Amino acid sequence: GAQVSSQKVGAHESTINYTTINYYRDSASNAASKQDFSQDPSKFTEPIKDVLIKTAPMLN
Amino acid sequence: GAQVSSQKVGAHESTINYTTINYYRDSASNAASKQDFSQDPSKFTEPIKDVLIKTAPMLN
Amino acid sequence: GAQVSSQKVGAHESTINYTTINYYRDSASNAASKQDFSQDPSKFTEPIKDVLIKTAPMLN
Amino acid sequence: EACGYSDRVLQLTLGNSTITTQEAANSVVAYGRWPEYLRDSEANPVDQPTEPDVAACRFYTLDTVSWTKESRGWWWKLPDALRDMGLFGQNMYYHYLGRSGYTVHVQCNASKFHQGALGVFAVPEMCLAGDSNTTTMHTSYQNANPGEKGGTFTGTFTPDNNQTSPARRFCPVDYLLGNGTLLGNAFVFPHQIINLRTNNCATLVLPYVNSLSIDSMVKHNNWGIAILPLAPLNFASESSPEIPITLTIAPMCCEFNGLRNITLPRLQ
Amino acid sequence: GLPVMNTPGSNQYLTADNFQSPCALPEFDVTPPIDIPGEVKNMMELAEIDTMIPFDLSATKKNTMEMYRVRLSDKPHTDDPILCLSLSPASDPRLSHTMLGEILNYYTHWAGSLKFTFLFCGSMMATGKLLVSYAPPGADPPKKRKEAMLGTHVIWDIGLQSSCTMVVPWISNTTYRQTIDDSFTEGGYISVFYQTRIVVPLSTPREMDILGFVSACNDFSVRLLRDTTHIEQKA
Amino acid sequence: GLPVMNTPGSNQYLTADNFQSPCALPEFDVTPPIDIPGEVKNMMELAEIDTMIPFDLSATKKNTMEMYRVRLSDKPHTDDPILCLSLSPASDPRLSHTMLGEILNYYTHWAGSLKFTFLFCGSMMATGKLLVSYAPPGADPPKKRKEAMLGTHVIWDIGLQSSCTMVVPWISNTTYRQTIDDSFTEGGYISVFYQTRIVVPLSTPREMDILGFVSACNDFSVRLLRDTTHIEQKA
Amino acid sequence: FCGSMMATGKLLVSYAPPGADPPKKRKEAMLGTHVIWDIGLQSSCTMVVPWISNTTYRQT
Amino acid sequence: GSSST
Amino acid sequence: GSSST
Amino acid sequence: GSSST
Amino acid sequence: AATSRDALPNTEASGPTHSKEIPALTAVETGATNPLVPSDTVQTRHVVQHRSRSESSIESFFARGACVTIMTVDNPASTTNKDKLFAVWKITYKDTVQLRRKLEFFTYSRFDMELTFVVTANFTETNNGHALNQVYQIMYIPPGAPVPEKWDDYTWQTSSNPSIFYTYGTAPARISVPYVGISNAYSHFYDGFSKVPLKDQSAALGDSLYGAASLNDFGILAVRVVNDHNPTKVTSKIRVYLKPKHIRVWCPRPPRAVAYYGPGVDYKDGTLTPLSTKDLTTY
Amino acid sequence: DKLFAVWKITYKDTVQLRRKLEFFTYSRFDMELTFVVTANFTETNNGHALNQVYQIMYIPPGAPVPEKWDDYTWQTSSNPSIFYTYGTAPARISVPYVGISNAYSHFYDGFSKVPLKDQSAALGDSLYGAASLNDFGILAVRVVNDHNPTK
Amino acid sequence: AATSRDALPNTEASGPTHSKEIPALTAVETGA
Ligand SMILES: CCCCCCCCCCCCC/C=C\[C@H](O)[C@H](N)CO
Ligand SMILES: CCCCCCCCCCCCC/C=C\[C@H](O)[C@H](N)CO
Ligand SMILES: *C(=O)CCCCCCCCCCCCC
Ligand SMILES: *C(=O)CCCCCCCCCCCCC
Ligand SMILES: *C(=O)CCCCCCCCCCCCC
Repeated sequence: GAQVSSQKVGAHESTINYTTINYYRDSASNAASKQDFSQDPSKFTEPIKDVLIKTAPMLN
Repeated sequence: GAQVSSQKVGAHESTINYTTINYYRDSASNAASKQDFSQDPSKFTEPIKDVLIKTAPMLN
Repeated sequence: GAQVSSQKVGAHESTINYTTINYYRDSASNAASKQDFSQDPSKFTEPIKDVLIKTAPMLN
Repeated sequence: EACGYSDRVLQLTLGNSTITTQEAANSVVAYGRWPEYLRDSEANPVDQPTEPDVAACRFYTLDTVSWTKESRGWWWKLPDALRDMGLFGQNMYYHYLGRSGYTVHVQCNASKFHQGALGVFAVPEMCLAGDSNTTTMHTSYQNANPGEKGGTFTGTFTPDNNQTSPARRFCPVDYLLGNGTLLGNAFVFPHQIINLRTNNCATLVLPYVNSLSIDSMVKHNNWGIAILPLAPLNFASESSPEIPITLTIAPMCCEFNGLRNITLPRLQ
Repeated sequence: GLPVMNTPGSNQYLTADNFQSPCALPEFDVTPPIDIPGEVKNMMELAEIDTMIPFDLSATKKNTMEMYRVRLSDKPHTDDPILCLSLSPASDPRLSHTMLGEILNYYTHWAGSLKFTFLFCGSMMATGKLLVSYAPPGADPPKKRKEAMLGTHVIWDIGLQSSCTMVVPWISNTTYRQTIDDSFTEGGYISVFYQTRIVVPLSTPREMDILGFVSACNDFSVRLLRDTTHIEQKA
Repeated sequence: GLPVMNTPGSNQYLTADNFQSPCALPEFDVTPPIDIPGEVKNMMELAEIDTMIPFDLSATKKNTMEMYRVRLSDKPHTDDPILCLSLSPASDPRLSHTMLGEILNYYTHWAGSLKFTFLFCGSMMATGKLLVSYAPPGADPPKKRKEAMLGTHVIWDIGLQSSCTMVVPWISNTTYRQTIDDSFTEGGYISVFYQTRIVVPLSTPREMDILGFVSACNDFSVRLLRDTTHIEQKA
Repeated sequence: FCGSMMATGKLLVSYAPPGADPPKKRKEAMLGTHVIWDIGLQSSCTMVVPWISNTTYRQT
Repeated sequence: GSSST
Repeated sequence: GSSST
Repeated sequence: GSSST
Repeated sequence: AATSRDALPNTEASGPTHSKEIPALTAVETGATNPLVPSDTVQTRHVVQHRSRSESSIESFFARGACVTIMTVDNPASTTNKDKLFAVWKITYKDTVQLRRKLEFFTYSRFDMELTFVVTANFTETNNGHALNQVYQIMYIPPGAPVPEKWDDYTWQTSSNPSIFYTYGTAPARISVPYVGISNAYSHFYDGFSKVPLKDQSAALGDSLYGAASLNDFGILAVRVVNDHNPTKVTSKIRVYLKPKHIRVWCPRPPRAVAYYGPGVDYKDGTLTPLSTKDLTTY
Repeated sequence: DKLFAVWKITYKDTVQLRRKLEFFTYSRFDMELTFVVTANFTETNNGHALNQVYQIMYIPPGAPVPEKWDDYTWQTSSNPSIFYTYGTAPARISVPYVGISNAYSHFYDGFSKVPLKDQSAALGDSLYGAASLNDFGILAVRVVNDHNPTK
Repeated sequence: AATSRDALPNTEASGPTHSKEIPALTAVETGA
């Protein structure tokens, strides 16, 4: 049941990896993976009904 | 995710090895491998533009 | 990197084995294997130039 | 070469300028790295850089100094020594950021009857020690930065005791390389020696060196040039010999970022 | 038992650690998520949203609605600044409390390009050209159009497209700047000038406001998490 | 829990240990390296660079520029030494502060071949032959050319190639020598003599300096890391 | 150079294209087209005045 | 056994 | 699984 | 992996 | 492909010579060191060389925890006139001298930092009272975050700053930190200023220290005893050990030869004579 | 003064391991050192002491030996040190074969100096059977805790 | 698929411009 993931190696001395095994039945007990996703800001930065083309007039 | 490397065996009693597993996501947490490289001293000992041939006159 | 060796089983209750993993880069850190060799005593008990045949006269 | 070519006879051409020499001791490329422009993979400011090319990457001759039996040594900082040199200086003061490499050509001829040896050292981050024992790190910008005239080394540390109006200048002791380390070890820095019987010049090609890809040329000097008499000047049986030392330095592969109005520094 | 040897760090509590621990409520029936609108995945998304700058923090205008209003008028052309601002997004008092400024105050380091958008709120009949400027650091901060012109700038013509944006491009010596006032990592100067002048016909207000907004570009990032000074709990 | 048994060494802090430990700044955005010139991979690279020897540590010349200058003159031939030096690279006062000497003072043991290069700094018109010597230990240290000749040596002819190198070959009983004065691991004797004499024409300086340099050969190594005595912090 | 073999020297030979103050000091001459001449076995040195003109031909 | 990311 | 150097 | 003696 | 623990080159057997090849003759003016080996100037035998440079690799040279500071804290009686001492330290390797000198063989460096904390305590008054086991809080306060004014004020909440709660008498505390510089390498030397003095500005206004870059380079460690005031006063010391792991270094320098005098390269009068008397022709 | 201890490393201060090693002339081995630490009160006082941390510093031949329990050498930037906490498992480290010879000599029939005729007797003198004066260096041990009212 | 530790977008080299494309001109009333 071992999970093997890679580290993003910052300062250097191949891919360096690390190992994780969950010891508990409840996912609440698990550490955080930090393997997170990003998304586009659009729902906040461009919430407009008609798609904005930045080279065009915002108002036409 | 286990890394298996050999030891340079100094005093003796095959290849003797040792095992390493990284426990953390951040490479900063890792121990030092000590698996290091050497380089030629030339950038400091022979920084000259024209390659030195030691049997030849340094000045010609 | 696990080393699996057999035990010489003295008092009994197949081959019973035990496991060893080295945790350090330096062989100096390793425990002793106790997997040692024997040799013939001859360099001390028969250091003579001409091979001794025990049924024969030592001096002829 | 069988067609006459020699280690001692060189010609260097950059922009509209040429240096010749007939008594060189080869030439040095610091850490084996030739100057280069900043690569896209290492780039940092995003604006289009200015790269003046022949307008600034050319040989500039600084004021000639004089070597005598009492000379303890001289020092200059780069880019500071070039801050007033033609379009290099202009491009420097108009931009926030700038990086540059250099060809440093130190000139000093004499005669087959003179003797003496100048150690010419190029030091990355050549931090020099101050004149005070009441305050550390107190050398003023104005005194740290002499421009083309440079500064000099002294054989004696002498502390500034005027606490009311402190001198705020360096007090660089020669056998301590002006920074608290022994001069005999300065040879780990890129160097050449002008030993009068052997050669009349030193040539050091310096890459841009820094912990950053580009930086403030006006706030920070990347390289220091230190010239010290390893063996003193001597001639025939004259008590007061003199020979001149001339520095000619060329910026190489220099580029600038962050264009605005010109910087007008307080230099006195 | 398995032979083990306790290492340094043993038994400490590092508040930034990331370990497993036993669950106090085993087999708990968790309520499923629902698809709530507005999920955020990264704090920099919030930094990319325009929020309004409190430009005029004068003693009488600060901490009132007036601090957001930069007053313009139809006076004859001058080369004197409408406003002057330091590019210190986490520490200059005009930027530090914007949403960008606030998020930056939970981090030690920032990097990337920024953008300032100005909104003209005068009447349709009012016309004008303004010069918006960014001078990277190292010289005299621009106090006259003459100097500001020489740096990064946008000449804004007022008209139907009400707003104009100047991008402050990432131009720095260091790879990251500090989120405090620091001379080594200083960012330079934002300023706004009259290019021509505001002109109005008769029967029209001769004075009006512009509003300004700041936000981060897609190349903007922060690092080294830290506590802010923007909140406290004395006693 | 997994049955475990705490072994000796448990909970100690060995300053030379090599263990993992938790990161105080998780997910920190590290700044990438750039290709800075002058990277060093091993301290022995520095030991292979020539640095200048403070040969003349007389009471008036020590701690001044003069200590690096060995004075020669055109006097009639003598068999008496120009200089005498012990091969104790970390402890003899003339060698211990060179870059080689300094690095050796962070280690307990050294081994390998070394080399001494001398630079003639007189005028072009000055000629001369010198004898540079290395006597391995065990006999009377050479005080006359007669003895020095019998050991490892180079007869240096002065001319266009300004400098000359004598290699001190690794000749030792032990596999490594101590970085302190020790009779069991003593290295022997370096010395320089006039082979003929310095000759100059008229109108020429009759006295001049030679400079000396030491560096390690490619077969040189050090071991057992230790604190130096070359720096301290009283109070 | 017609001095003796024993004489050494470095000279600066300069060409300043027109339009500014004619060089009366090394400081100005350095900034234009120039050759720094080292005196030695090759007795002579050449500076090329490159064609640098506004007009396609100059008047005699 | 082992997962790999 | 296992890397081997 | 595993050695066996 | 050559590694730090590889054996150095073998000595090759070499015999007598009489030629135009002149290895011994050189010219140091060029800036180069003559690459000679014993077989160039003497007769050699063949030797199979086993020695290696493993312990002098940059990593191995630095692979040790060095003490960089000693922080003092206490926990007094509640009745004291003097405040409960909590400690504040600006992070640096320049308060002590040994690691500083080793790092300064080089101009620039990159490394991950391992910090280990050794904590000791004692009684001060010739009392007979006891104290229950202490817990210490070591808070990292990065440049910008609020510095504690009192042992118990709001900042010790640490919602975002990293803190270590250390229990007395347990194994010494330890954390790692990545390469955190704002430059691509740490500068051991900065020949420059953090401000340009402008002519149009006053001298005071354009002034800054020589060789100093960011005023608060790496922030602060603040340490406190978390336990409330106790009748018998206990004083504690936290010794901080720094080890540079995963290290790279650039541009070699001559080592510090005269005593350190402040965070810069400055030197004090009276300390400038490292070398001792020794006669030119004396072994 | 506060007592810190200085010991020149050797197996010859006690007799039992010495006799066993001396069944042989030469040896090679890796060395395991284990440290057992005990403490007590001395004065018939009633005062207490908080738990002690000890520093065991290895000082190889050449490195500066401590003159005071608290001087600069205890910084240990390069010397190996063990910080041991009282009442925890006894400390332990390993060391490789560190000899400067290809084996440890349990017996050395010789001197470290040759007496020369041209030199004085004093100058050529040295102890019988002794090789490197400081064979393996020193262990220096101290209590890291500051002074306490009860000793 | 874009992760939190992915590098942000590269700056692309861009030259001079003279067109009807007006990126700088906008209208914040829209809410964008
Ligand atoms: C809970 C404890 C957290 C401890 C966090 C420490 C973070 C700060 C790391 C400081 C890095 C110091 C690096 C050394 C100095 C630099 O080399 C030079 N002064 C040049 O920049
Ligand atoms: C932090 C603790 C580090 C301890 C380091 C100890 C290093 C020194 C090892 C000493 C080896 C002693 C070997 C025994 C003696 C020799 O056999 C004989 N006297 C012959 O050489
Ligand atoms: C998947 O996990 C199969 C491989 C098992 C690897 C060794 C597990 C190490 C010990 C985990 C103990 C159980 C935790 C409750
Ligand atoms: C690769 O690691 C697969 C093999 C797993 C071997 C057993 C792992 C031992 C326990 C590691 C625990 C996880 C560390 C957080
Ligand atoms: C070879 O070792 C591959 C199999 C790994 C078995 C599990 C290893 C158990 C934990 C060892 C940790 C690393 C020691 C530093």
